[PDB]
Amino acid sequence: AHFKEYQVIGRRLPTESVPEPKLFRMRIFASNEVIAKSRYWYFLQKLHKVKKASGEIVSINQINEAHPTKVKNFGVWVRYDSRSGTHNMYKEIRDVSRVAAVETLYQDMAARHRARFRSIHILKVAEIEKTADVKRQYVKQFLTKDLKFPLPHRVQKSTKTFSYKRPSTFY
Amino acid sequence: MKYIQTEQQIEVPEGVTVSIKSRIVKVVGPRGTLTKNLKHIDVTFTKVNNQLIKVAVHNGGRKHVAALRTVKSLVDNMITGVTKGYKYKMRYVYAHFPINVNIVEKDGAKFIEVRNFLGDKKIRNVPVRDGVTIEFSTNVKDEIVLSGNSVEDVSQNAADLQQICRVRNKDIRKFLDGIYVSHKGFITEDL
Amino acid sequence: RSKRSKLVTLAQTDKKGRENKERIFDEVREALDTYRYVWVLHLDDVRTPVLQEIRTSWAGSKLIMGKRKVLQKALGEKREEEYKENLYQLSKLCSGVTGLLFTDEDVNTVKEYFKSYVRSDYSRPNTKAPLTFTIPEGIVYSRGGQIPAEEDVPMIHSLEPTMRNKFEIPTKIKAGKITIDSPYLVCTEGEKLDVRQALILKQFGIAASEFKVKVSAYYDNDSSTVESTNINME
Amino acid sequence: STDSIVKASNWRLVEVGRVVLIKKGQSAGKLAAIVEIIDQKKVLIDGPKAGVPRQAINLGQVVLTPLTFALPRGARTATVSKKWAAAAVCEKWAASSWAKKIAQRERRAALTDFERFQVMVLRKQKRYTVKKALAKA
Amino acid sequence: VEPVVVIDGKGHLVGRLASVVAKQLLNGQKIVVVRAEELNISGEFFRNKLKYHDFLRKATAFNKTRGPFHFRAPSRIFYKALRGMVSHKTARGKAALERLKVFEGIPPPYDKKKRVVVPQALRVLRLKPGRKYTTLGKLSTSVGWKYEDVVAKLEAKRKVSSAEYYAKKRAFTKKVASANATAAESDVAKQLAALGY
Amino acid sequence: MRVRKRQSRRTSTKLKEGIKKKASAHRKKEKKMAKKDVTWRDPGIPSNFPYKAKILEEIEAKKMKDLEEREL
RNA sequence: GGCCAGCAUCAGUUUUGGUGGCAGGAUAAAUCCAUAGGAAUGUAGCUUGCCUCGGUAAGUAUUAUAGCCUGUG
RNA sequence: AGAACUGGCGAUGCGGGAUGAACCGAACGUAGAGUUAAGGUGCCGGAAUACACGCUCAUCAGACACCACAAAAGGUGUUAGUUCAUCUAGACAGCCGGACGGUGGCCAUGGAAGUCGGAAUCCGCUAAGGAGUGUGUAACAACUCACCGGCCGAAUGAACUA
RNA sequence: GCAGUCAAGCGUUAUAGCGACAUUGCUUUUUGAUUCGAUGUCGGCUCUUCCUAUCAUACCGAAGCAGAAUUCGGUAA
RNA sequence: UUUGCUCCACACAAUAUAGAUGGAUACGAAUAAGGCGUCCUUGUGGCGUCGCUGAACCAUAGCAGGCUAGCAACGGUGCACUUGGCGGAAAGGCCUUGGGUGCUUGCUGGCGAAUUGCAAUGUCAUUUUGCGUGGGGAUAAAUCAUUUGUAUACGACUUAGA
Ligand SMILES: [Mg+2]
Ligand SMILES: [Mg+2]
Ligand SMILES: [Mg+2]
Ligand SMILES: [Mg+2]
Ligand SMILES: [Mg+2]
Repeated sequence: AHFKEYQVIGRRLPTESVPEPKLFRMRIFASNEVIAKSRYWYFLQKLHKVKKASGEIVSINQINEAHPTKVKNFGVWVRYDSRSGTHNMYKEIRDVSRVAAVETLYQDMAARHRARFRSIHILKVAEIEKTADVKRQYVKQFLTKDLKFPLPHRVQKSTKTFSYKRPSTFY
Repeated sequence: MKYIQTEQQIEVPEGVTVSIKSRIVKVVGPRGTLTKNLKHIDVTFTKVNNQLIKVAVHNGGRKHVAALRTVKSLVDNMITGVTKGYKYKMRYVYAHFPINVNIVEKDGAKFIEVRNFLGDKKIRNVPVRDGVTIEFSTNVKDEIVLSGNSVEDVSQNAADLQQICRVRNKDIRKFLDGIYVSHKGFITEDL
Repeated sequence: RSKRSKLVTLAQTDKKGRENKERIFDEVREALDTYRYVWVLHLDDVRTPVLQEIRTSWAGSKLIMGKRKVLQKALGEKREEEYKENLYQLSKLCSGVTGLLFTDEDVNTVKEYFKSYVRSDYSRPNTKAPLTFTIPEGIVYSRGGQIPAEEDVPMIHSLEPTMRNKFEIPTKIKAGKITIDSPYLVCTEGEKLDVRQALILKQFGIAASEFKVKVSAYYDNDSSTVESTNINME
Repeated sequence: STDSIVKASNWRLVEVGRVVLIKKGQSAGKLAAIVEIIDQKKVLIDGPKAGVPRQAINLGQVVLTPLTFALPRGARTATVSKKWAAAAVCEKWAASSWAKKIAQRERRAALTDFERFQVMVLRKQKRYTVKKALAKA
Repeated sequence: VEPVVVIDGKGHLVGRLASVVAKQLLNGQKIVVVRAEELNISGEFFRNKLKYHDFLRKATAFNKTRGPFHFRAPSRIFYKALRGMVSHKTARGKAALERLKVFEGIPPPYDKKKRVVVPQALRVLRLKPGRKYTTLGKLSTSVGWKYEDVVAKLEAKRKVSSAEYYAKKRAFTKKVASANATAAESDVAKQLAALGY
Repeated sequence: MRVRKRQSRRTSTKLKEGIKKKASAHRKKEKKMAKKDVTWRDPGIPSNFPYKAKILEEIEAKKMKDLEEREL
């Protein structure tokens, strides 16, 4: 869906002679908290030897974009599954929010790499502070000073079946 | 990748005027006028000054920008044609049967007539395309000269003349007769 | 897809890297310490036997060639980057194919040698024609009339496509011999030559031009000054 | 008359300071200004005078106008409001036939039955005068 | 909104125009399609010619006069596309089909009637620029239609007459607008502008 | 211009059911061979990621800290 | 009073709108305001080269005759 | 192919998969109203020629079963990635110039000079230059390219993955 | 076909195991010398049409293709 | 075949069924371009303006639209004649001249409307192979039977006969 970002902090259940276990935090992109908790337990089992029956969710909190109306360039480092192994990928996405960039990335993976949400792992989403560190041409072409471009061949939607004039594509 | 904008530049010399409206290019120079229809390609022409004309493609792909470079080359060829002209020199050689090349008028249509090619009784007729002139060279043996402002017309007429004398059912390592383009250049030879 | 495919060769000599440039750099900087006068020489279109004869004549000195940017970096490009004082002027005086002559010989001896040294050279393109050349009518020979045809050898038939296409000389093959129906003018005296005319002169082997080693300036270690010499710089 | 002529084909340009009219959504029919370009299909727009929130929008949800005013790239809402006020975008928009056509359409939609009757009466009077002036010459 | 709708088929895509026309006929609208030779099919001419030749391959083996009938005219190509989208073997489908007429060119009385277009079927509004398309007159001539030149000559004569009519109409429109502009400063005009007219 | 016969793309019920049975048999055989056969069984930081130096410094610092944290 | 209807007030089931009061979260994040730093896709100014009467290319110059980013409040 | 368990079907209609023994949904009194499942919403045909981000152009694309054809093969189609390298002491293309000396290295041959062959394949001078990458000669010549340099001025090349 | 050899890959940190393209041995050895068990369906006549996987006719490409003739191949029913 | 056939005006009588209920309201071409207005040296010309839908335009008030009185203007429109021109793609329509006769809501007045009872399509639009009034116009063929053989199984075909 339209993604949200959460922090999920969990731990192993306290036991006698092992009190106050360590707390582990993840940043999870998910449509809702049920999906976020499921993804947290998946990643926690994949990294540590912690199971859902053996642990508990201490906290889950939605993280909002700090400046949602500022245009940003994001470098997205992702890892996807293959039969030979796990392969890295680095994409650059220009958008105004981390969740918007992540949704764009998931749509691009579904279009191009034929990939799915369960197979795609988001390793890092990092804002590029200086434009000199941007190294994808499809992002760099929009960083030009005094950027102007037209929109030729405008197609106007019609509300009626028949039109009494020949249409124009001027803009 | 969808490049935002891709452009090429076209340089116009002093005596050449260019008029472009809805991708119909007219180029007028000292040697005459040429006209080209480019409505099969979606490009935009802009005039910067009397010496520079830009042609651009917006939000285009690889095939579109290849077409852009092709368009620039075509307009450059038209300019070169109206300012210098094109001149293709062909030579015709034979082993035993002298090839006879004449200019005839068939209801005022200017054909090139080729006789005795390898002793054939057939008369080969190549029409002269409009805008090109055919001259038989002075003090050069068996040389034809095709001149015109249209390199396309001149080169196609030369190719038709070369192909009308194909050697059939003979070893071409041995039978060397034919009409061959010997030189390509410009009509102007001032320097 | 749809890209040009690189042609593949199987030869012995491989490309040189940055290590060769570093070696040349270090050699130039060490010769700067070792020798007294550094002379900048213009040696464009020099033939290797001529250059090696110059090296043999200058036994005891060091002649170093290489990329001009490498040489200027070794000498120091700017005033804060110069290897020695007042060397940036010598470094910026390097232009074209530049050689460095490190020596301890006399300024008079260097000037006298580079004024009195000259060799016969091919007429390069964009130069002046030293003579008027005309290929005579009939059978074309190897020298093209520069020697009597009774002593000369006929031109090989394999060169006729080159003469007809690349040289644009109207030629025919008759009984395995190259022939021209009319005498052909190749060059006129005191005229600028192009690539085609220079190639025709080289193919016929005519070498009437002169090769002279140009000298731009020199630098002295102890004085730390650069003096323009202007030898063969007309 | 020995100079080249090439047809301009003047397009409206997606650029900072380009004024757009939002044609669908919460802010339908309102003017906004382009503050920053995101990509070929999305821009950042801000409409503080008309009440449009600063938002990222697809270029297919807006229509470009021939209006443009000088604006720094990435300008915040206060700067956009100040530059919009200084350039007087609203008056120049309202003076155009596009906005007049929109206003006429809204007025005709707002007319009552009695006002439609009055429109018919006035149209017949104007028709009488216009036909009389047309026949005399 | 009109008893008969006349559609200028020039520059329309055959499948989408056929779909909209079939739905209109089944809903009960009377439709006349003119200039069927100027219709468009997406895809290159050799592709569409190959498709028509496969259709030409289709025929009943033991008697060719019983088989599928291959009509070469552009209006009949469009009619085949329409009949494929109408359930033509039922009485309702036959009645819908009889609310339609298709013509090459514009014969009388339609040459003096208003002609409309269908935006969702228009080539310049639907196809991406650079995509190749076929013209129905050329396709029909390649597959055996023999009245391409006659339609062209009659259409040229119609265009001459229509241009003369439009010149007169434009002169009258200019005169009417001139007379209407000098009444725009009166009180009736001000009241009409206040009411939106 | 003689157009040939085009291959039909209408689905055959018998062919589809046979393909289903063939696929199930293939899956069972692949699973059996994977269980039976004998065969011995991290890409790191992408080079285009801009903060490679920062990631490397962080992982080195964490390694050096955990070197003494678990010891004492 | 037999046949077919219309409206009003209700009940049961359901469908489709308008609008009000609350409560949570980083007691939303933002916008906005103030304050302290910073930089370029460098604003004003200054210098130079030489250009259509000052409109450019390259150096400088961190808010000035535009603005932006970050931290805190 | 043989065992063990569990489903479905025969005795069973209904919605969908165009059509159907084993597929998807759902099991059945007679009706009304509402909502849905599976499957769909260009027209046949009830339902958006909806919205959105990408990809693809097929001289019989595809709208499929995910098995086979299938060698994860071929392609100067196109898109996105991964890893290596080269680069303002100048990247890739292009043009021009250099491409040397012992030496026509030894044997062999009527002839064989880097280039019909068999074995050495070294040294010097170099910025670089093979006891030669090919064309060519009866042998030479000549051209080339391996390598180097001048002009040009900013990104490029290779191998893999999807 | 059987038995090997090589290794572009695949696999691995135990230099195991799979493995395309190539390649060897046997069948088959040097002077162009000198019929062996179809256990159950087959041929004709007349006459039509289809496929192309083309023998001829058409047009092409290559080849020590001089000419003549022929070989290999392309489009083509 | 007890005056058959056929067009023009006038009264009656019925009649309008894939679905009337203000009007199908006429440039062509392009769309990486056009429309309109205007000026000039008339063009691939300069300048201005338009689009972002027909949400338009034209029509549209009056017992389903009655009966009358005036003001202004010489316009608008219906009907029947009539002058001239154009249209052959299936023209069957388009434009126009003049007189006549109506209406005019462009503006201001005077009367009428009811009871269809609180809705019920509440009936309103061209063509009339039917009748009765009337003025002019024109008075045929085909088939069977007979016959030919350029034809033929039979039909059919092809000939001839007041
Ligand atoms: Mg109720
Ligand atoms: Mg429907
Ligand atoms: Mg097969
Ligand atoms: Mg074949
Ligand atoms: Mg009244």
